[PDB]
Amino acid sequence: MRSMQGKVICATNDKTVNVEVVRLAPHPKYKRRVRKKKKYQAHDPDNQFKVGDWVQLDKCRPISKTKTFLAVAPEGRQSSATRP
Amino acid sequence: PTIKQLIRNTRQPIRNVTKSPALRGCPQRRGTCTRVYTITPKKPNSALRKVARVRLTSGFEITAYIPGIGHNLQEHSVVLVRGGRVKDLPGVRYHIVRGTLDAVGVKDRQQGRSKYGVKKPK
Amino acid sequence: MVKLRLKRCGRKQRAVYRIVAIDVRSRREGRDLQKVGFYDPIKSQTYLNVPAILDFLEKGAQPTETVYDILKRAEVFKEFR
Amino acid sequence: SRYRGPRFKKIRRLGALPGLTNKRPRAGSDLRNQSRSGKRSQYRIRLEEKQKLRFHYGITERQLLKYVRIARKAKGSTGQVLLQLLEMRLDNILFRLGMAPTIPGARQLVNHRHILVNGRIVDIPSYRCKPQDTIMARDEQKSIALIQNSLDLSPREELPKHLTLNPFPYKGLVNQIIDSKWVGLKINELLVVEYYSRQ
Amino acid sequence: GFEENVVQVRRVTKVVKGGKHMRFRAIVVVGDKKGQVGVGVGKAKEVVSAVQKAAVDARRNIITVPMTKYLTFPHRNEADYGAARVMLRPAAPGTGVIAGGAVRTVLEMAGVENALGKQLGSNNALNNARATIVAVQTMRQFSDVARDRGIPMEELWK
Amino acid sequence: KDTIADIITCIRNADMNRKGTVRIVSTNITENIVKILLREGFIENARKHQERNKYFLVLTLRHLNTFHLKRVSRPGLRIYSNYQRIPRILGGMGIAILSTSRGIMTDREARLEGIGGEILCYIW
RNA sequence: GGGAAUUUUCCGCAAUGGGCGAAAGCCUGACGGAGCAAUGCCGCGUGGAGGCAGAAGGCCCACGGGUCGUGAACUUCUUUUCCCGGAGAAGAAGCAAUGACGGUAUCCGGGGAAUAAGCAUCGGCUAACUCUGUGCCAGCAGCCGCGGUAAGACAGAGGAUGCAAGCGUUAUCCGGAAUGAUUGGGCGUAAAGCGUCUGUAGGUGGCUUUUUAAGUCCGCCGUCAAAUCCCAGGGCUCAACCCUGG
Ligand SMILES: [Mg+2]
Ligand SMILES: [Mg+2]
Ligand SMILES: [Mg+2]
Ligand SMILES: [Mg+2]
Ligand SMILES: [Mg+2]
Ligand SMILES: [Mg+2]
Ligand SMILES: [Mg+2]
Ligand SMILES: [Mg+2]
Ligand SMILES: [Mg+2]
Ligand SMILES: [Mg+2]
Ligand SMILES: [Mg+2]
Ligand SMILES: [Mg+2]
Ligand SMILES: [Mg+2]
Ligand SMILES: [Mg+2]
Ligand SMILES: [Mg+2]
Ligand SMILES: [Mg+2]
Ligand SMILES: [Mg+2]
Ligand SMILES: [Mg+2]
Ligand SMILES: [Mg+2]
Ligand SMILES: [Mg+2]
Repeated sequence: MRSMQGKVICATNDKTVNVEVVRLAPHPKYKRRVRKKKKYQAHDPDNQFKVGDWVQLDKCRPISKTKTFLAVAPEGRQSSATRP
Repeated sequence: PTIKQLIRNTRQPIRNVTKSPALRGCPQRRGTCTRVYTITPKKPNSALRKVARVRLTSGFEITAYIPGIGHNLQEHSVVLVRGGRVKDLPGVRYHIVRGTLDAVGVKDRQQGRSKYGVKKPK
Repeated sequence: MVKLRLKRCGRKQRAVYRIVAIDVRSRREGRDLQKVGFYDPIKSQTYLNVPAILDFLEKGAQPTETVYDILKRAEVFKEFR
Repeated sequence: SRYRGPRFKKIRRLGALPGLTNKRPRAGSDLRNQSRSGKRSQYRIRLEEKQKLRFHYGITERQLLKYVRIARKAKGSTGQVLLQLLEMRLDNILFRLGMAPTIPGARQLVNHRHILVNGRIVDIPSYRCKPQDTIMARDEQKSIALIQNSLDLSPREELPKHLTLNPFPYKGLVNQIIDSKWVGLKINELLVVEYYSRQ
Repeated sequence: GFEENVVQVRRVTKVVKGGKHMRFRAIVVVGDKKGQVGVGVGKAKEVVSAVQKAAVDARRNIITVPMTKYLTFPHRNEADYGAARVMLRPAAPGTGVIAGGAVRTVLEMAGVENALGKQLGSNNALNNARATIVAVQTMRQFSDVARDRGIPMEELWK
Repeated sequence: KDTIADIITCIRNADMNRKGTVRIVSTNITENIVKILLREGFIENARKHQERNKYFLVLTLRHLNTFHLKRVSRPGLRIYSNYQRIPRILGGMGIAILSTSRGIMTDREARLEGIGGEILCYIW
């Protein structure tokens, strides 16, 4: 709700991981919810993330040019592996 | 059509077809006349209608119409042009103002006196 | 610096002011953040809500010459200190 | 900003206007011209209904069209609310009381500072008088004579319920808001609204 | 027995050998101002006889219009008649009758004094006027809904 | 594809041909929709059966008016509404079937309940 | 100078606000005022009442008359406005004094209808008509189109209509225009289905029971300045306009 989730594609760089964020919002003229995409750059000093993982972002003071976020784990998920 | 096609901006408006490009949006515009003459109108009508080839200060060479009865204009005269087109004369899309820099009011005219720049009798 | 002065808004040759707290370097018709009174010389009427005015004066707001006189006729200074 | 012209010239063609003058036309001039006119268009019928308001009250289209906006803003019976604004005009109230023989004659009395309202002079014929408002003349014998001459030199028409008269001051008083059926002119208000539908 | 008004008059031609037979086409609308609306078309060589035929053809088909206590429509409704679509809605009291020429007369002669309408299709008075009749026949009062639905009128107002 | 888009039409086409039976499909959503038309007086009766494990429902239509119908919220364009913009079809002659968090109800029942939702189809 | 076209080489720091100074005070072409312009909006005038009968005059006529026309003349009444002569502020907050505007607004007295209406249109859309002159000529016109010897469409005259200190022309934007049709259009023949098929991205997606609550709905909090718009109330003689509250 507050922060933005995203997929962590292109995690090749050192101490950094490119992240793809997705959101839906209604079109102002026609009122249809369109899936828009926007990328960001975050940092994981432990390098605990790799491509294929699910990651959450947080605001922080700027680390470099265009890298102004911090990668954290997700809060609310629905794994629920094999519940009755 | 499909709403996905609408998001492609399939629809656009139509642009203006303004009928006085020479004025550049202004209501009137000054210009010197180059060659006064007459011309035969379209086939059904028949007359020798008066016109004037004008060089406006906005960078456009055009021709106008001489409304009214009688005129004193000649080459090297300064007139004042307005809009309005004459359908009977193809190509003419402007009128001059009577009662201005050099074009004088129509002689012996009482009705519709403001459209020709003529003093009221007293 | 914050200051308590009054701006003009009305008709020509009919002055109708309102008291307001705004920055000094801002112009006369500057962006307001709290309107704390109303005044005119002709009718001589005044609302002059006191709870808002004392909030600024505690924080270093300096009234002008006439606003000092307006507050002087009121008993706000005695309760201010 | 005023008619200043002949009135029978319009009364032959327009209709009846007790507000302008109680006099009547003389001649049904010619059967020829009636044959020339003949029928009428729907726009003309809506037009002629509007012109009756221009004479019975002495009002301009700009001054009238403003009142149309106030009626449209007012909820319910925009045609009725229009007459509520015209009948409450000071120029009509001083006339319907009988203090003048003609509404133009009453408009002159208001303009030359002869009437006061609630103890204050009013120099506006278009002044809207509210309910419970007193209307008195001035102390000069000239002012008192003009109203006194109007109430004495001819018979008096029956007044409405929303107007009174105290003959000791020769004054009046507005009681409440008018009803649309107490207008002093046979009107079809709906046609007027149909005329201003474009504007 | 009541009045009528001519909505339109138009000349139609013929291409006989010798020349052309210019005869008139009269459209007449009939209304008592208290329901009883009728639309008819007539045609004749003369103007007067064409109006008379249209009057009989209009009186040949008369229909009442549902109205409310304030002389308005119970509700909005649309209709189509060929390439002629006509729109109608109720209105507030004192609003007046406002609509196109062909639509004003048939409503003005009906009795409704406060309504509004617009025609979205062809400008033909005949095709537009008939569309109004198709629009009004398909409207009803609240009471007709209650009897055909088994619910009282007050319960529907909620 | 949208089931309810087909439900509104099978009832419409039956009135154009002027038939009594419909043989409409049964689902968790349609059983709530049909239940509103019974109480509201648009349909005389409903009845359930089966031929396979699947289920169906059989309606009973009434014998110059027409049973108008219209869908509003489509898969390609969903439409929601708040409380203040709940429609009022024809001043009350019609009704709107909309889904709230507490199931589906009539717009009038939503006016009292105080909760808007997803309008799905209007009726008049 | 350019351009169709947009202002006094003014008065004052009295008020408001700003800078310096302990203070007195200094500066302030910001600001407050005046002047020019019908540029726009609003408001009031350019007279009210009566005027029997008859006459001059303009236009028209079937030559009897009709219209301009209660209009005018005439008789009384009134003076916004106009002229003359006096009185005369608020705005100033601060004991008193401190006013650019300003002898300004405003009030009293005298005189006297005396100082004040024009512009467009009258073929259909579109409210409003005849006559003379002209003869596809001169000319009108937004569209359809009028005029070639009886022109309701040109010009003149009378009359009428619609506006009114404004009236019309031109230019620019929206509306009408559902004529880019989410609301609200269409593609057999009127403009519009790729020559056809397979399929990537993308869009949408059968039924049943649970999970979560992103979207969606409800209740509270903060915020989207003021002014403007909307409702109410009040103050300028009313209105425009100004102010208070929501
Ligand atoms: Mg670094
Ligand atoms: Mg005016
Ligand atoms: Mg249309
Ligand atoms: Mg589904
Ligand atoms: Mg100063
Ligand atoms: Mg100072
Ligand atoms: Mg200096
Ligand atoms: Mg001018
Ligand atoms: Mg007179
Ligand atoms: Mg006409
Ligand atoms: Mg002309
Ligand atoms: Mg002739
Ligand atoms: Mg002419
Ligand atoms: Mg459009
Ligand atoms: Mg569409
Ligand atoms: Mg089309
Ligand atoms: Mg073809
Ligand atoms: Mg084709
Ligand atoms: Mg495929
Ligand atoms: Mg605001």
